[PDB]
Amino acid sequence: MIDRNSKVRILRKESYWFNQIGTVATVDQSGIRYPAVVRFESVNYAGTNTNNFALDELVEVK
Amino acid sequence: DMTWEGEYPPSKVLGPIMSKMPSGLLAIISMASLGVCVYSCVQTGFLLREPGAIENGSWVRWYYVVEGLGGPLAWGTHVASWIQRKNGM
Amino acid sequence: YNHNSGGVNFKGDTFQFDPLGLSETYAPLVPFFRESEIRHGRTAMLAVTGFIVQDFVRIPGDAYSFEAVPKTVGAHDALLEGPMHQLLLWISLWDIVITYPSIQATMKGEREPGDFGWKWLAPKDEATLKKYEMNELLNGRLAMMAVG
Amino acid sequence: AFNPEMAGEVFDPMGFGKMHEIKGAFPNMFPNPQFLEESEIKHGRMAMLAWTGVWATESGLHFPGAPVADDWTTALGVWAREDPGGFGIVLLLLSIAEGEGVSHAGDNFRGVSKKTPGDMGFDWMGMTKKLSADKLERYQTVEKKNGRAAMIAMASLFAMKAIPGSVPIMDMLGAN
Amino acid sequence: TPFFTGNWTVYAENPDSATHVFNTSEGSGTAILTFLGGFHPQTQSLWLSDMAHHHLAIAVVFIVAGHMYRTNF
Amino acid sequence: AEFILPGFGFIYISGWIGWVGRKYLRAVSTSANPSESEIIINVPLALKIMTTGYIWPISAWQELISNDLVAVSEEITVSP
Amino acid sequence: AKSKALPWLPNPSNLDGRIGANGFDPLGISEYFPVDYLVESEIKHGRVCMMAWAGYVAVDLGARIYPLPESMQGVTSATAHDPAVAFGSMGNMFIWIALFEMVGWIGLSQTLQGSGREPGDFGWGKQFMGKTQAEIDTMKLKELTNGRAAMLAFAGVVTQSVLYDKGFPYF
Ligand code: CLA
Ligand code: CLA
Ligand SMILES: CC(=O)O[C@H]1CC(C)(C)C(=C=C/C(C)=C/C=C/C(C)=C/C=C/C=C(C)/C=C/C=C(\C)C(=O)C[C@@]23O[C@]2(C)C[C@@H](O)CC3(C)C)[C@](C)(O)C1
Ligand SMILES: CC(=O)O[C@H]1CC(C)(C)C(=C=C/C(C)=C/C=C\C(C)=C/C=C\C=C(C)\C=C\C=C(/C)C(=O)C[C@@]23O[C@]2(C)C[C@@H](O)CC3(C)C)[C@](C)(O)C1
Repeated sequence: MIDRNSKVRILRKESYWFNQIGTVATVDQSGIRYPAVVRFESVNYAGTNTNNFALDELVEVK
Repeated sequence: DMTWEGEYPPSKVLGPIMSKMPSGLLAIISMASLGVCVYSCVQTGFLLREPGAIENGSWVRWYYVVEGLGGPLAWGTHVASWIQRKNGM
Repeated sequence: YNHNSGGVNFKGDTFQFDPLGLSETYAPLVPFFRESEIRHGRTAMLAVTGFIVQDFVRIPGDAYSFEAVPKTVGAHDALLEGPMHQLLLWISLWDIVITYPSIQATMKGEREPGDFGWKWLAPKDEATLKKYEMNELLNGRLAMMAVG
Repeated sequence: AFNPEMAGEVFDPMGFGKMHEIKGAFPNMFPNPQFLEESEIKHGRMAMLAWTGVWATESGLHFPGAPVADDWTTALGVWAREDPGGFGIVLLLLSIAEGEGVSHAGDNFRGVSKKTPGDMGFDWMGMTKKLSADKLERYQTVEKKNGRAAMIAMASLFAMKAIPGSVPIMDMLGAN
Repeated sequence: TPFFTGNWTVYAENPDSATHVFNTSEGSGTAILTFLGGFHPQTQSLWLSDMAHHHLAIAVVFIVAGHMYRTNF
Repeated sequence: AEFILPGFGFIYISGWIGWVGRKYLRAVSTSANPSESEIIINVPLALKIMTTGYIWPISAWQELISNDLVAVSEEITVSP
Repeated sequence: AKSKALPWLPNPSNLDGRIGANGFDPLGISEYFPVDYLVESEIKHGRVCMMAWAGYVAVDLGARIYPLPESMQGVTSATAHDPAVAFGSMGNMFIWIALFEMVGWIGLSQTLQGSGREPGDFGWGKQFMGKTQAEIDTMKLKELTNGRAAMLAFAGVVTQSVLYDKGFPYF
């Protein structure tokens, strides 16, 4: 399940980290469109290591 | 329409006539056709390999030419027999 | 043995005979086996006879003359052309146009093995008809063995 | 007893029998155990006949009115050109038998076959019904083991001719 | 006549001699369709008779192949 | 001698180098700083790993049949 | 349901309700091939043979027209095709036969595609076919029956004639 410190696999095809594993940092509960904030160990082509995804775009890996 | 799934195609793919033929009949026809083709080849081979007497391309015979076309038909018929067998007919 | 007749020794007592067990190993093909048994038997009967008659008499004609064909066996080679070829043609046509279609029917359960429409000269009583069928089968087996 | 030679453990050091389970790549490119089993049986059965044949011919046996050849490695050509008719008939039958083996059975390479590897429907003597289970299984093992032996023997023959001295015991027997 | 009679071999008889000088009748032949193979000795080029036969054969193949698709018949 | 025998030499040496390299990369991947160990090699470990490549043919096959060499569609792919 | 002609075999069904259906199709061609094609073929073959047989016998019993090309002199019904084809008679009739046959091909295509043209119908001389369907059907059977006989007849005439070089009797 998506929750703090959980590990998930990205399912957004446009993501640099598609089919890769990241750690959910925090999940906002205010109804924002993309609540989960996942952090990755690899920088993207822009140099970022984090992005916000929706719960459906994330599948828990364990 | 002709799209199929599984391990064997439907009989509709065999055309409007063979789709109604029994598997055994097709097999008999296949074997016979292959035989004719092989016979034609062997016989023609002798003509080509006989000393002289084949000048002006006398070795080409209308019957053997037609018979040789059995080979391709043999392939088709044998494949069709399998399809019919699997289809149950 | 339950499905088909036979299984009776020439004497008349029950004698189920299938040492190799072919029927069980190849059951779906038993109908073909029965048809071939009758075919071989009928052919054998005709062959047993005739041989004797070849010796006694001959068709009017030089080729058929005893002098021309002293040995009944030699007829095959001597009359290979002309006769023999004629017989070959008609027998072959029969198998392709009649026997083959008939077998296909029996393989689907529409024809009893051996039937070719000559029951018009057969007895109406089922029991007597059955007896005649048995007579045919037994005689055929004897004839086949007789021929060789 | 299973693999009495290997103390009762399956002998697949290379792991050929698990390559169909490689999930990374080459989908359906490795034979399923069923295909492998059938191949082993066919190879063994053919090897047994072949070995007997070489032995018989070398021992000096010759069928009445048969093609005459001296080299067991070149006799096939002689038969083909000496008795074309016979060769053809046998070839036809062999081909029918080979195709009938899978035509009705199904795909064993992908493990979707229905037949039990090794069954060609040739139990004409009906032993399968005339013998006890244990006897049948024993014979199956004997067939496989004897077949495997013949395969090794055929290899020895090939090696002997190709690599001089590769097999020493047979040389002692005075083969080549 | 040979074409319709079926005696097509006539059209391949008497091929040009190896001493034929191109553009002239010296050493010429009468054949129109042949499968000699190789090159004319003097012009060092493929025989014209062979090319004619080539195109004739290709013609039949294509004409037959053009009767494969359904077209309102 | 012209090609086959010398060819085996190249394959053996090349595989050795590739195998040992992959081994080291995977080994240091789980370290405190996986990127510092690529610019500043840990010589002691590298030497150990390098010596273990003489049997690369055997090791590779074993890894293949153990489903530890080839990955399974859990890798990044393009949008289409 | 067993066939009338071959009582020991099943009846060919697709041929039911057709003129001249005596239940005779041992090899079951009807079960596979389109019936309309088969029917058209039987009729055409019959009509052609009927005329062919007549012509063969007529010429054999003399009949040559006047004036007759010299090349056509001393020719039996057999051994006449080649002399004629050289003169031009065969080619001059082939042209017209071809024309009709091509238009007929179009008709056959439409028949098979479903147009309503009964196999073998070219709308010619239907006036003499009678009015009641019954009489129309009898006429059709008459044609078919004569046609089947003609096919066999022609075969005998040509084969026996060439094999034994004989005239009208046993041509
Ligand atoms: C009925 C059995 C049978 C079979 C299967 C064959 C098969 C063959 N004969 Mg043979 N033959 C036979 C009976 C038979 N013969 C008899 C009774 C005689 C009388 C003596 C001969 C006399 C004879 C002579 C004199 C010669 C042959 C030759 C050949 C080969 C020619 C192949 C060829 O040109 O085809 C090419 C045509 C094709 C369509 C190619 C595709 C078909 C396949 C790929 C070819 C192989 C056929 C296949 C093995 C049939 C078995 C399986 C079948 C169920 C599919 C072929 C292996 C010739 C040869 O090559 O000998 C060296 C040759 O010279 N035969
Ligand atoms: C398997 C059976 C069989 C076979 C193969 C032959 C074969 C032969 N017989 Mg023979 N024959 C047979 C049975 C058979 N016979 C019987 C049962 C009789 C009477 C009891 C005869 C009486 C007979 C005579 C008198 C003569 C021969 C002769 C011959 C030889 C010349 C051709 C011929 O048949 O003559 C013609 C044979 C007959 C007219 C016999 C009648 C045909 C049989 C009895 C009925 C067959 C059933 C029926 C016709 C099925 C037809 C359906 C068909 C479409 C398949 C030939 C070798 C002649 C010869 O030269 O011998 C050396 C000769 O002079 N046969
Ligand atoms: C505009 C218009 O409306 O015009 C009308 C005109 C008209 C005339 C009204 C019309 C028509 C109909 C036509 C044209 C009808 C003609 C039909 C025709 C011409 C029918 C022949 C059959 C031949 C047979 C059966 C042969 C038997 C031969 C047999 C059975 C033999 O055994 C011969 C034999 O040789 C063997 C084989 C062996 C020999 O040893 C022995 C003998 C010799 C005995 C049409 C269609 O309505 C059109
Ligand atoms: C995938 C593919 O391509 O398949 C195609 C292949 C192909 C061939 C295109 C097809 C076709 C069309 C057909 C029907 C092909 C079959 C056969 C073909 C090629 C053509 C037909 C008949 C030839 C005849 C009747 C011979 C006349 C020949 C005659 C009457 C003669 O022999 C005259 C002659 O005798 C004299 C009088 C005296 C002799 O001394 C000299 C000779 C012997 C020469 C198919 C089968 O539909 C599909």
